[PDB]
Formats: sequence, structure tokens, C-alpha cells
Amino acid sequence: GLEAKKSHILAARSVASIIKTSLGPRGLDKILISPDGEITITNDGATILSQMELDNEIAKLLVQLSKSQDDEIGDGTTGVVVLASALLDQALELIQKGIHPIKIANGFDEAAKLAISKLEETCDDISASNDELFRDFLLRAAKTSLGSKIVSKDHDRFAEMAVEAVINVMDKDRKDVDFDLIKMQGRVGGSISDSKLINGVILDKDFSHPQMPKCVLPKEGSDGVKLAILTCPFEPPKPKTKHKLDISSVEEYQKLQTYEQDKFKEMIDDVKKAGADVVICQWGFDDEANHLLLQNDLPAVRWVGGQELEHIAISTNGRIVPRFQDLSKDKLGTCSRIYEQEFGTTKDRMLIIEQSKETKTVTCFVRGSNKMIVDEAERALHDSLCVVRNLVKDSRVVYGGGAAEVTMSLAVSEEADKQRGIDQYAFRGFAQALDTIPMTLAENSGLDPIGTLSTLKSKQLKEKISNIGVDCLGYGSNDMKELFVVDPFIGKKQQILLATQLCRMILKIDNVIISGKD
Amino acid sequence: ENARLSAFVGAIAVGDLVKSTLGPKGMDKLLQSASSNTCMVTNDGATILKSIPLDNPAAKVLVNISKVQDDEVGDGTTSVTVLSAELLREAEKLIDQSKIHPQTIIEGYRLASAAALDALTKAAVDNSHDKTMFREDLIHIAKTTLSSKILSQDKDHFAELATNAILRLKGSTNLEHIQIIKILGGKLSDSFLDEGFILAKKFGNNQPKRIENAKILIANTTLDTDKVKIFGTKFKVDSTAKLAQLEKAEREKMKNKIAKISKFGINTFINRQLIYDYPEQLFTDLGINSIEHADFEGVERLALVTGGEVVSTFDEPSKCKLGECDVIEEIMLGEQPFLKFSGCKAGEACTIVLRGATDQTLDEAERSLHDALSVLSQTTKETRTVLGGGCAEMVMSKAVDTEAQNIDGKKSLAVEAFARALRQLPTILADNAGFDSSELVSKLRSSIYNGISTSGLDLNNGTIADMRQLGIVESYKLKRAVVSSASEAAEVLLRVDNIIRARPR
Amino acid sequence: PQEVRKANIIAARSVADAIRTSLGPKGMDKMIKTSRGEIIISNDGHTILKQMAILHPVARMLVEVSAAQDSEAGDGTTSVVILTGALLGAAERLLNKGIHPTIIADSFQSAAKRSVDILLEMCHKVSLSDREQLVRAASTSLSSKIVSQYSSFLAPLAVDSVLKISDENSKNVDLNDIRLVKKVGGTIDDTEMIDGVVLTQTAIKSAGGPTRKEKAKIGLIQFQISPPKPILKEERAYLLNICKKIKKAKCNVLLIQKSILRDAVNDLALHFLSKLNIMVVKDIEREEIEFLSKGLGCKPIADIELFTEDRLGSADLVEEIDSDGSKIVRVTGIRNNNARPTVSVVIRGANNMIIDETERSLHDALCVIRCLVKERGLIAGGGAPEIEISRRLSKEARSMEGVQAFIWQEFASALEVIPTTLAENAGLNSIKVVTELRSKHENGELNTYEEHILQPVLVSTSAITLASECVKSILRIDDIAFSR
Repeated sequence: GLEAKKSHILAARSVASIIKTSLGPRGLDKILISPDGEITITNDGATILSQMELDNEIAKLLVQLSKSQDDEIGDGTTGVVVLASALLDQALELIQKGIHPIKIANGFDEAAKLAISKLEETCDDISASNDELFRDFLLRAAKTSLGSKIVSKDHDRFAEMAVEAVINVMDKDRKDVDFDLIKMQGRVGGSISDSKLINGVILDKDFSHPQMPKCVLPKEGSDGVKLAILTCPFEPPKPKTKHKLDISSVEEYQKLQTYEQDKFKEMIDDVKKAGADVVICQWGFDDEANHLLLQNDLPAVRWVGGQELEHIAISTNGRIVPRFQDLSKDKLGTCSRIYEQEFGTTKDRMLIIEQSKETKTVTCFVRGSNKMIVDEAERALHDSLCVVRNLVKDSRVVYGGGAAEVTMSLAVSEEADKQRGIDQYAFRGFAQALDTIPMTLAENSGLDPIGTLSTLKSKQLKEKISNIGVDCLGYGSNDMKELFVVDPFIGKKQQILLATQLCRMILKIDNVIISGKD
Repeated sequence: ENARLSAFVGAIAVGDLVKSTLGPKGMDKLLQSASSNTCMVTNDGATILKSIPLDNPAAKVLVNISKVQDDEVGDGTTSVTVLSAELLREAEKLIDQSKIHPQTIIEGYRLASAAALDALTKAAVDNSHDKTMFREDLIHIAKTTLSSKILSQDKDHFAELATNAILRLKGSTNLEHIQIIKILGGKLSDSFLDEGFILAKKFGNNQPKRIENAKILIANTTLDTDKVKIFGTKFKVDSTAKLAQLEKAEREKMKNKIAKISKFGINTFINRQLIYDYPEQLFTDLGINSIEHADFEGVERLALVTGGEVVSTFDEPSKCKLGECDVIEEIMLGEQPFLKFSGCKAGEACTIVLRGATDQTLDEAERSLHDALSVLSQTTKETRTVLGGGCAEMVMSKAVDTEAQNIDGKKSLAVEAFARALRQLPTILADNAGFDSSELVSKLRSSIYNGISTSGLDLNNGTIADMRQLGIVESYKLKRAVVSSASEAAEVLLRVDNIIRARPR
Repeated sequence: PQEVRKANIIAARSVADAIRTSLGPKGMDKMIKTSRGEIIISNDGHTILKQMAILHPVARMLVEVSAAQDSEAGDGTTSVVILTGALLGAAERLLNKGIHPTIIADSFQSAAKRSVDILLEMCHKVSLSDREQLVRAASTSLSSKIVSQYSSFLAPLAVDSVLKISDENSKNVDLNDIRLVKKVGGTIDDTEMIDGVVLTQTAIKSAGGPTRKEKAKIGLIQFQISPPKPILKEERAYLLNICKKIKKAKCNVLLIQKSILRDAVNDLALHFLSKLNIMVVKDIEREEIEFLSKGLGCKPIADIELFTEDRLGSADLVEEIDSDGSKIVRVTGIRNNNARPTVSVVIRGANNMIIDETERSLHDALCVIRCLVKERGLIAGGGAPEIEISRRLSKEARSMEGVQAFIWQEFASALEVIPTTLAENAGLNSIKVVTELRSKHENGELNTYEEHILQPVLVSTSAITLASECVKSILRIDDIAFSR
């Protein structure tokens, strides 16, 4: 009730002030050192906030909220934290004036709902303008985030990879994309020009013994290519009690020989009836185990993790056979083919498994000459896939980059005089808090934040109502509408809702209780 | 502020360690250990930096940057660290006097680095003189690479095609200027050399086979069969025919973009996807040609040889960078349709057509050709030198002063300070050699300021003398390698606003 | 340089916030204990800042601002300190954004000139020819004083005195010509204008003094009647030529300046002046030397040779009014065409505490009436002019450009401190009362009129002008050095 409200504002402001300079494409990077000794440098605020280990109870809400923001949007990492700090700074002045904290929390909710209806009138349509203009937004979606990196030279190649990947994994009914249906895999070595868009799981394999061919035979015009995965511990006859198997002398050579191999001869007949071309297991295989399957042209795969088996069954429509007796050919998956394609000069000799049909999952293939380039390309592609989902789910979009915050500011400030009572000042403080983002982008762009903010407000009133934002990166001129720079409306709408939800949870906690360390 | 001070004062203190070791007359440094009996003395700059343990997290970044120069080339490693340290001395004076994000200053270094590379090109010389002796050695080395390769059947025919594919380039040696066309059902001895850009899968049916003064434009759009996946979208219609009407209304808006294509003054349009008959029929009246199956690789290789650019959108009409080709010939060979582009303005390129008997012989011949051309083209940037002795170092200094004429208000000090760092090289060399840096550099800049200056740094007489008479030259590849490495090294430290202290071990 | 300015702003903000609690009659009074043991209690901001002995150099500027506040407008000495501290509190975040104080200082002067025209458009135009609003202005201003029923009797006395000396283009009128002579005895009901002049003391009470003379001349004489001071007939001979030279100019009124050096009039000279009926008034204060030289149009005369007839005034009738413990001498018909007639009113009362507070109460009443002389019209107080300005600056702030656009937003926020303090000192909720005033602003504008609470426009105008230059001069000093 006394020093708690003052300390929570200064504590949350000092933590949020770290990423204020990294907002935007011109935002400066940071050097993060992992406890294992690896140095990481990235502009994403999600990595910076996740690596923070601290006992401050106020800053813990930023880490828990940022985990859900990556799956829903992914671009609300730095933007929401900076916007949440603006609502706390405006609320600090109201505490000294005698304003109740819950009235400040309830005042931001009513002010946010009124600002959403204002942008609904000024938003523009994508599909109604043209069909091909929508695809042009997908090609330039990843260009903005990758424009500050060397990848910006080859960006035209990575633009077409996200167009076909989202359509397959997302249906127009629910218009949702699952994170578990996107396999992000990358390795060190090679270049970024060899990245290809694969419709199915990669599943790197050396084909065991080299005599096995690099391609799968159609098996007399059979339908697709059938695979068999086995998670069973396929292994010698280990009992539950005795074990203790040893060869006494040469006299036991022919005694134990014919007694063993005659077993598997029964189970191999059930596999040929189903037509499974390849066998996949979780653990390794023996040397002589794959030799008898070589004459039948039945390759085997070993050393496969448990998580990698998810993308194999979904993409290829395969399953894991419990028993070979009742196994039929109805539910066995069929793909186009399985071949081995060497990638660059790497001696690993990876392979490509295609489909040619629409699947429920995709696998992202990213390469690079440096370990940092690969990691920076994987995280930038994740945010690019979420923007495509927001454009399909909501056709109406608005122009961001400083143009949306100024429009929302003038709409709430104008309606503040029409709404009397205590909420009159709650709307004024909320409108001034929205001005922090365009001023932050102006400061991050190396320009006068106040001199630029006064310009954006003058062009949207005396001239005409339009969207003009602050340019962090050097461009030709203003009026981003001419450059066809679009931002998702539902993506920006999710940010302002989580910002008000985060600001309330901070003000609703007036007490800090923590034990000691022993 | 300590985040930048650790990357400036901390880096300069470490940078000044190997700064005095630049050159054969430079200083030396001892590396002492705890037991002191394991120590050693050396002049290597990269060894001193890596051996000394440093708890500064900003100093560890410079170590990883210096490893790139050793793996890529491996020459002038110390000069990269010394030049990168001088860039921090000028950048520190620009920040403290500004306190604005350095990313704007970084943009000034990119514009200044372009003028430095262009100034070294005009004054660059080469050992390529008497090409008759170099051409005889080029064909002999190529025959050695052909060993163990299926191309070893005839060495004379294959090495002759590679000889005219190098010396006739007169430009970049990248493989993007060499097109590889491979077909089946042919002999390797029938291979020929062509300077045109060759496609396959000829475009159009009623389109003419001869095009005069053709223009090239790069764009990405789908004019045929839109709305790939219609499943999942709620369809409320009174009749079935209204479903196809919506697709026609979306393609109707493309008429404005098609009308802008004819306003560009181009007779040919290139698209990756297909085109419906209605927008394709309008291309005949407007004289527009539709090229298909451009893929991606072939798009980039065509825009570079023709002087064009690639863009997937239209920013504004009558503004773009376009190429041209005089004559396009459409022929057919090997039971496959072929395309031929010729008559490009300043076109420099070549195409080697290899005829194999199977798919296995084609992949082995293409990979063996790139390895053979990479070794032969390596000598183009090798042995080529430029005039040294501080001359070329000062030429880059006066070239930046030209950019200082037309410059922005806040970008002037960023560009002007870059020229001061270029003049720090003769200052360091004069101090390590035992001379007066203020006396030599002052008289060196006044002479090279305007015109007719062959003078350079002479360490034997302790004065400014002509380096062309003494025969003091330095490699041109070393010039670009150090400048490009030091420019990227300074960006890594400036783009980081806050540096967290590393975990002490 | 900010270490010098920020240290002065924080030091001045603590002083302004301390005086802020003293605003209004219900405000919190501040106590100051001098090193000598004297303790004063009052809500006057000019008295607190004068006896506080502030060692901060910039904070001492508020004393000069409060002095000019009472000398020009006559009210708002506490409010001008609050407005000064309000701009300093909002200037803390201005320096953090990298704003140079020149734009901050130039915007305060430009906003002060535009704020005057906004108040004039909302103010009601009145004229001095109507005595209806002039009497009610001084009557309601005395509701803060012990006098209640007698306040209506002194209302027309202050109105008729100002309207005669106001004229039209005279604009500012010197307040030094108004002297209120207080004396124990009498009552408030007995008042005399006496436009000629009024002295501060009585006349000779000895035997032989006429104490009354008709058609006499009044003049300033610094001489003194004393015996020779480097036998009875020798001293009378020296005093004979003194009274003979005065008879040459026919001066029947002798005003001797009060001095502790020597005496005033010898007893032997009283018998000489009794035959000629020459009235003498001694114990003339040093402050009255300049006062008598203005309205009477006379000149101070140091020596006996400097005494001439041309420097003597004119008095129709000089008499001593008989009253209990008073004995006030009045002069009427000075007959001075060039100089305007002075206004001096005698204040009488039984208790000493009456004539004291009554003199101070009439000073504030004459200033409010004088505010209408320079600029006509009045604006009701209670936070009405402070909120009305912020209503017009809301849409005007969007029409600006650059750094100055943000200053107009913070300038209207600093003006809300004055109505907020008025609501706190009354016990009511600060924000709750301010929101109710802005809610009805869509219909009502100036509406307090039924409560007979009125304020002149010059107080609200001078409070903004003086506070604008004050804060402007604060940011001009970036360093403090010792110079002796």
C-alpha cells in the first residue's frame, strides 16, 4: 500500500528498457553468453527474455507471457513489453493523484475495446483488391525480418518456400497452424542457396550397408512406397531370469545354429504380404541383420529418435505395426518415392522423401555456412509462417510500423472528451501510452521522437485520414501504402489484448512474499 | 555506456597489443605464463590474441572474426585487426559526441566503402601481360585435373573449351556467368562452345520464332488457375456458375498491372507460372511475349549478364532496371526444344553443352568441370598486385573526401571519420619504423591531394619517394580482403548496444 | 550543466509544494521560527518567503515575483508560486527527452500571450460607468475579514475614490498616493474622504496654539526651531528673524520633519506664532516627505534662504477635528490643477486590532478595483479560468509541429494544479471535483455567480505572465560560481 506500487513501476521499467533499443529492423543486437560457453547474438526479444534468470517477482510475468506469444503470434515479444511499460508509467502518475488501481486496470479494458472498432472502419481488404496481391504479401513477409542480414540477398528463394508450406498444413475451415506439424531442422555447413521445400519428413539415413540402392523400386507397379516402423526392442532372446549363454566348444557349432534361424523364417512371410519396403526402428542394428533383407530389396533404418517418428507417420500416412499377423494393406501409407540426394560438399549424404500429394505436415529445410546463420534463419522463418496464418484468418488488415499506434491515439483522445467521469482521464493516459511505440520507433530510427510524432498527427487530420508510419530502415519516402507494406490486423489486435492483460496482473498484485535460500 | 567502452577501450587496449607488430619493422611482444618457463616470443598477431586469456566478452568476439580471414585466405591477419582497431577509435569519437544509435553511422561506412573499392580498380595493375605464356600453362593444368575423371577420354577438346571460357570473360569469374546445358543421346566429342544463354521447353505456340530487340523483365504472378486450395472456405451461392465468376473478377483486376507492362516499352514479359488464354491473347495485340519455365537460378544468371534486376512486385510504373537482347533464335536439337538468347548489351557469358550417354555421366562431368575452372580462375585474382607504399592507402582516403561533398547533415561526420581511419595506416607504420608520423603523412596527403602523384612511403631514406621506381607493390586481393573483413568486424561491435559480462572460468 | 539546473528545480519544487498547501483560507499554514525567537503565523505567501531567509539563489526570485504580484494585480501571491512550481515539475521529463531549454523558455512566453486572448473572449465586457458591479466587487471581497455590516458602508467610498483618479488612458495609477492613517478611538461608521491631504499626526497641544486657520499655505520645510546650538532676549532675537522670514511669504502652516537630533518648536516661539495665527504640525515622518511633495505640488526646503513663496501650496481651510483619542487635521481645496487630488482616508476604531486589519483589507479592495482600470472585465475564480484554458488547448495542440507540439500538452496539465489544490484544501476529493467541472463544461462555461464570488482578470493574467518569465529566467543560469 505504500512502497509496493512505486517499486513495481521502477522494477518493470528497468527490465523493459533493455529491449526498447532493439525494437524494429534498425534495433541494435545484443551479445548473450550461454552457461555452456556459447555466444549468441540475435535481435529477437524472445531469446533475450528466456535467458533471463532472476528472483524479481515482477519481471517473471514477462517470461511466462512470452512463451504463449511465440505460438499465437511471435512478433509480440518486444512490442508488447514496451507497450506494457507505457501503461505502467502513465499509471504511476495516477497513483499520486489518488486514482484507484483497479479503475486504472478497468479503464484500459474499456479504452482498448473502443479503439478496435475505430480501426474496423479504416481497414482495407486484401482479397477484394486482387488475388495475386495476397501472394505478394507472402513473398515480402520474410524479406522485412531478413533485410538486416546477409540472407537478404537470397531472400527471393526463401520467399516461395512459405507459400506452399502453410496451405498444406492449414485448412480454410479453422485457419489454424499447429507448431507440432512443422519440423524445423538445420545443420552446420553448406550454403543457403541449397535450401529446398520438402513436402514430407527428411529422415536422414545412410542406407546402412552400401550395397542397398539409393532408390526404392516400384515393386511391379505397386501403389506408392510402403514403410514399416517398429518401436519394439527387436533383440536376442533375453529371458526374465537365467540368461547365461555361452559356447562351450566347436561341438556346439551345428547344435545351436539351425535351432535359431528357423524362427524368423515364419515372420518374414507376413512382411512380404503387406509389401513394406523399409523397416524403421528406434535403436541400432547388427551387421549381418540387414544382409538377408538385401536380396529382397528391403532396406532398413536405424538410429531414429522418438520425436522424428511423428513427422514420418503423418506425412507418408504410415503407421507402426503392432503385429504382422493381422497387418493388412488398407492403412499402409503410400508416398511418391524415397531417394538419396547429396547436399553440397557435406559427406553426410542426406536424402529426400517426397510425396506429390497434400499432407497434414511439412518439414522446414534450412542450411548455412555458419551455426549462427542457421539459428537466425530458423527463428525468422517461424514468425513468417505465423503472419501467413493471420492474413488468411483475417482478410481485413491495417498498416503498422507506427501508423497504427498514432491512429489509435487520436481515436481514443477524441472520444475522451465525450466520455465524462473517472474514465475521462483513463482514456487520456491510455492515448498517451500508445504514443510510446511511435516515439520508440523514432528514437530507434535516430530521429526526433517528438518532432516526428507531431508530423504523423498533422498528416492524418488537416490533409486526409490515412496510415503513415515511422521508417526505422531507410526507404524512398513516406506513405508505406505506396510500397505495399502490410501488417496483420489480428496479429496487432492480439498484441494490445495481451498488453492490457499483462498490465492488469501487475497492478492487481500489491504484495511481494518470498522465502529465503538454504 | 560501459557496454560500448568494453567494446572500444577494452578492444583498443587489446588492439594496441598487436598494433605495434604490424610490418617487418614493427615491435615485438612477450607472452608470459604463470610458471613463466613455458613462455615464448613471436611476431604473429593472431597467436598473441588467442593465447592471452581475456575475461572481456567483447574481446572474444574479435577472436572469432579474425578466424574468418585465416580460413578464407590466410594472409594479412594482423592487418585486419589493426585496421579494425582504428575504426573503433574514430567510431568512439562519433558516438560520445552524438549518443545516437551507431546503425546510422554504419550506413555511412557502406557508402564510403564503395568509393574505396572503385578507386583501387582504376589504379590497379596486373601480371596478366604476355598472356601467350599464361595461356599455354592454363591448358596444361586443366589436363591434370581431368585425371580419374570420365572427361579424360579427350583432353585437347575439353581443355580448349575451358580456355576460351576464362580469358574471354573479362569480368567476374563466378560460375553464374557459365551456363551448363546437358542432354542425353549424344557424344562427348560433339560438345561445342556458345556465348548465348540457352533455355529449354520453348514458350508459346503461335508466338514467332524470331524476336528483334527483346527486353527482359522479371516478375512473379499467377495469371492462370488461381485459388489453389478452395477446401474449407464456406461457399454460399445461388448458382454453380457464380463460383467461376469470382475467379474471373480477381483476374480482372490484373488488367491494370498488365497495362503497366506495355507502358514499360518492353516486347517480352517473363513469368514463372502459367497465363490464362485471355491475358495471353492480349499480349499479341500489345506485342508482349510470354516466357515460361524461368525457374530461379536461370533468372538470377540472366539479369546479371543483361544488366537487369529481379523483383516480385511493381513499386511504380516507368521505374526499373531492364536488360535487352538483340536476337532470340528458337531451334530444336536432341528431340528437345531449345532456346537461344543473343545480342545482349555488354553481355559477357558462355555456355558449354555436354552430350552424355546417361544421367550418371552428366553429374560427374558437371562437378569435375567446376573444380577445374575454380583452380584456373583462381590465378585471375592471384599474383595481381597494386602500387603500394602508402599510395593506395591514401588513394582510398582522398576518394572518401569526394563523397564528403554531397552528404547528409548527420551523415557527414560518419563518412568523414572513415577517411581519418584510412590515414592511420601510414601513422602506425611510421611509428613502428622509427620515423615521424606527423611529418610524413602531412607531406604525403598534400601531394596526393590533386593529381599526378606517384609518391609513396619510403622507409629506406625516411622520406616520401616514388614507389614505382623502387618496385614496391602489394597484392590487390589482400586489399579487398582486409577492407571487407574490417568493415564487417566493425559492424558486429556497433550493432550490439549492450554487452553482458561473460561467465568467468 | 543539468546538475546545476536539476538541483535548483527540485529545491524550488519543494518550496512551491510547501506554499501550495497554504492556498486558500482553509489551507495549511506554515510556521517559521526566527533565530531571535519570533514566531509568525499566517497564510500569506509573501510573508512566508520573506521571513524564511532562503539561502537558495534561484528560490529567492519568488520573493520578487510575489512582490510584483501584490503591487500590480494585488492578489494571487500564493497561486503564482504554485503555477511556477507546476511548470518546473513538468520540465523534469522535458530534459530527459533531450529538449533544449530555449524551446521550453520560448514556448512559455508564446503561450502566455495566447492565453490572454482566450480569457478575454470568455470574459464578460463591463464598464466603469456602472456602479452596480463596482460596489458588489469591494463588498464581497471583505467577506474574508472581521468586518461584515460595516463592509457595505466602505464599499462606495473605495469606488468613488478610484473612478476620479482612473480617468481613461491613465492605465496604471500609483498606489503610493493612497495613505490610510490609522488611530485608536472612534469607529468605522465615521469616515471622511478629505481629498486635499491627510497627515499622520496631530497638532500642537500646548497653550497659545490656534490649531485652526483659514486660507493658509502649506509647504515642506526641513528647518527646525531651536535655540543657538553651535540670555532670554538673545534666544528670542534669533527666533524673531526666523518667524519674520516666514511672514514675508505669508506661510501659516509649518511642517517640520521628525528628527531625533534636535527638538521641533521651542516654547518661546509658540507665543510669537500665536499672534500671527500660524499653525505648526510637527513629527512628520520621513515617508511622508515624498507623499506631501506629490499631491500638494510643493518642494522640500532645506535651508531658510531656499524658502520662497512660489514653492508654497494653497489650503482653503485647515482645522483640527475634535474626536476621542484622534484629533485629526483635515485640508480641503488644495486648488491644484496640474496634479490629481490625492486620496487619504482616516481609519478609526476602539481596538488596535481593528484599524490594523482594516487598513490591510482596504488595500486589497483598491487593487481589485484598479484591475478594471487597466483591463475591464472579470472572471469568476474557483478553477474556472484554469480549466477553460486547458479546454481550448486540447485541439490547438494538434495544430502545432515539432518539439513545441508536446509543450502545449504539458502546459495545460500544469494549469490543472491550481483547481486541484482548491479542491484538496476544502476536504473534497481532488480528482472527483475536477471531473465534475469538466463534465458540465459542455453546457455551462463560467458557472459561483450566485455565491457572490468574483475575481478580476488581471490576477489570472499576471499570474501566467510572471510565472512564464520566472521559469524562463531559471533555465538561463546553468552554473553558480562564487564572486566577491
